[PDB]
Amino acid sequence: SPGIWQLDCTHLEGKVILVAVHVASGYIEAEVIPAETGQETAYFLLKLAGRWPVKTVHTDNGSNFTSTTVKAACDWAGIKQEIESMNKELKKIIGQVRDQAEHLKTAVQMAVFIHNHKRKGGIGGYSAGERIVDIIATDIQ
Amino acid sequence: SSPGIWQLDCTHLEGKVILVAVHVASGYIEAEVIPAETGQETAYFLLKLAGRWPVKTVHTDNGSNFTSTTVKAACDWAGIKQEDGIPYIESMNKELKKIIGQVRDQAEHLKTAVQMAVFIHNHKRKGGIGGYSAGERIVDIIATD
Amino acid sequence: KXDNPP
Repeated sequence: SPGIWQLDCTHLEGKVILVAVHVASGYIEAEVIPAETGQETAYFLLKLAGRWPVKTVHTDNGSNFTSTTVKAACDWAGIKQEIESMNKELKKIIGQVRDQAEHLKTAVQMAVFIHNHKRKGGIGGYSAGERIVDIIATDIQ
Repeated sequence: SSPGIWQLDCTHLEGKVILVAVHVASGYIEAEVIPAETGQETAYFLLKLAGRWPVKTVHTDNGSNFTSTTVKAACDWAGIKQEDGIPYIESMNKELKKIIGQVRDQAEHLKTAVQMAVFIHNHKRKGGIGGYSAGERIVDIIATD
Repeated sequence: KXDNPP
């Protein structure tokens, strides 16, 4: 489906990173938050859904995903609740450019940038950023 | 209008600052409440935006947040052409505060009302029921294959 | 630099 996402927690330098992966493309978004709360999760999912056509999210099974605020956000947005391949990859990237920034926040969004715009394969390749919009543009037919 | 061009505008409500990025060709928006219009918050906003879309050009209101070296360095890192004072989206602000009015009572905090409003803006059928929503138009314009 | 110069 153009509409299936996986949402994941990652922990480094004491702060929490929330990572959404569009399964069919490998496209990511990430937001750095103080703690893994119901408030932040819901808020994150609302931003996500205002941007992309989110139908189903796959989540670890933490209490942050099961608060009533998350369910009201998911009910309002029409979202249904239910690879580490692009998660170890995010970690790797943060560490290659981490030195380039003071705040963890900023290197996270640099790493999301680099991941989404990196061409995979040779001439003929696509980036994750292109795969997502292509998949969804195709599906809009 | 070209696919890589965005307008950035601030708007103020309840004493908070909303940064808005409008995809010119499509009318697609995204937005965040930030504490104040500083360099750091703007830079951070742009960097998130550019990580998700293929952002070539930004038109700004040339406010002091955009003239800071933090933003300039953000735009150079992302290869974004920054075009201060270049106009084109002011209705976009009146529209967004309108939609924020309609959902405001369903949210405890303004910031949640802003995202709900973004969602509603981006999913609305423009021009009857044979039409396309801003979120549909952007992916259509940006799609390379 | 990248958020606080150099």
